Amino acid sequence: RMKYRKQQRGRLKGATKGGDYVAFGDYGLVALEPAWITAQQIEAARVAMVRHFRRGGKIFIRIFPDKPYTKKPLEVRMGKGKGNVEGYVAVVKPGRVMFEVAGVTEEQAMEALRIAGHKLPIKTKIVRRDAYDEAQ
Amino acid sequence: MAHKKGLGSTRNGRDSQAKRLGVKRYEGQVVRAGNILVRQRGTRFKPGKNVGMGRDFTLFALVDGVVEFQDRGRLGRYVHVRPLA
Amino acid sequence: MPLDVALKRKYYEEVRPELIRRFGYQNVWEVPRLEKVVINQGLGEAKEDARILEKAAQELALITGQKPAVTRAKKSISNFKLRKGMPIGLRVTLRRDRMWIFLEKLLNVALPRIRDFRGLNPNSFDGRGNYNLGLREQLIFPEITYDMVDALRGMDIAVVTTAETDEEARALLELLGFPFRK
Amino acid sequence: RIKLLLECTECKRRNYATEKNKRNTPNKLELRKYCPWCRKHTVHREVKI
RNA sequence: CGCCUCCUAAAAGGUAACGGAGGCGCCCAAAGGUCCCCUCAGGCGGGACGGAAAUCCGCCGGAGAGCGCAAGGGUAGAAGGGGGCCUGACUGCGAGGCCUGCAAGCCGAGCAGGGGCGAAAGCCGGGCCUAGUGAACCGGUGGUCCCGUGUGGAAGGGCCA
Repeated sequence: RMKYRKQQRGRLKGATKGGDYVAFGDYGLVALEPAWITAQQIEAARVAMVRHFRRGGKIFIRIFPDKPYTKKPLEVRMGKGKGNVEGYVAVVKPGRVMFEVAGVTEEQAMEALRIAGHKLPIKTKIVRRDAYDEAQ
Repeated sequence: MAHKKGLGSTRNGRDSQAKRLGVKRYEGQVVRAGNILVRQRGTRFKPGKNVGMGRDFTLFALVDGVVEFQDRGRLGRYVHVRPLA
Repeated sequence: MPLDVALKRKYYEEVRPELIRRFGYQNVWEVPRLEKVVINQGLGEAKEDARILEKAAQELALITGQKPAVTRAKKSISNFKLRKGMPIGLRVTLRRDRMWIFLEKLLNVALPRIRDFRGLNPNSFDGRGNYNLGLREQLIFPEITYDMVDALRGMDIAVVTTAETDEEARALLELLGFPFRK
Repeated sequence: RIKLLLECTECKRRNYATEKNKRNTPNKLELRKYCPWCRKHTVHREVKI
């Protein structure tokens, strides 16, 4: 994971929709019904992919290790300053533009994702480049 | 020999008294000197005619004027008191 | 003395129109003349306070009118990033004529004078054609003798010119006061 | 007790006015000014410990 | 376990939580007045004792440097940087409003005496502002020169500071 040299301790909780979509290579994994996702799990996929792909030609990225999740205590009784930092991860909720390359050229990439996310943690879908995009 | 919870009171002793200030005197309404209008802990407000800025960035009625809302657009916010009637 | 005064007077007065139209053809403007000259030297931290500060005095003095007191290390150079206000502004911003007998005396009459004092300096000013060159050792006896062993050395002055772009400015003090080699 | 001690002004035997003040920097030096109800304004002086 | 600042108060304002964060219980004799001047850091290019960073020259810049102190607001059309002269950081006071049920705390034109900065159109009843704070009793001191237990005085004592 990576949410290094943060700045604060913790966030809060909500969820509902955002701004992920594009393309960025044509080997895409897009979420759909999630929320936050373990930076770890994340790396999981990272691995899954990386390894499948004859183990070399790079994939890309997508979301980030974003926030700090806290179960606070360890199992006590509740009233801590709610302190304790512990699990860091992504906050993606409306089918998000999760972008992963390599040069698989195929349903091979497919598999890669297949497992990566099948795994990961939600109802989600995948594809390629479908309606470009024009900027300034 | 006795498993019952465990101490844990890290502490966030934080506090800020309630406050006031702001856009506090309604359009046109009868506005007389001594009558305060809009207090600003800044300078969103330029004391235009008959508008007296107190030793505190406090918009106070300098004259018997009809509530003069003078947003001088971009110059900034300008407050004014209109010559009674 | 007032000798070399009349001197610079002429050097420039004539040289000016000279190249002036030789290449210009603008309207004999500051194409490219020189105005006012500030001079700066080896900052107070070079201090001992009373001692070399008073020497900075002597020097700034006989040199062009202004001579140092006792305060040259405040908010101190201290250790690396250790410094506060800046009470060590020791310079002469004298503005015109005095300045010219100076272009004189100084450049044209003291230029080469002490230890291999040659002058083979690349793009002298070049920072817009206005000055650059300060020398790293006094005009030794531009006057005074041993009035301080180390006394002074970190010397550097600057002219406010209009010799706009370089090549031009170059024409300017090049023939006007000597352009030190390649 | 700190370099902050409280004094107050009195004026040429014809009144005394008050106000606190300090200790630090120029310490004692204490003339000042002020105006009593003596006459109409008047020097005053200040000092008074 | 009192106060200031920011979040959550969710858009008026305004509210818990063993909810997040983080400061103050100083002073500044002149950062207190006003008159006159000035005007950032940082980027770049060129330079004595330099020599990542002084000091000076040359350009560039919603001003992000700056304002004792924390935050936030403001804000160099300076509250900010420099010089001159000076005490109002005045007593008497205030109409009329901020908020608040209590008491609080807080904003203030203008009239008077009285000065100080300009020649003056005027500013000055502390500071650039939002924290540096404490009833009531009790008792002290500088008044005052009101009261005195028959009268003169006085122990003592009423209001002021």
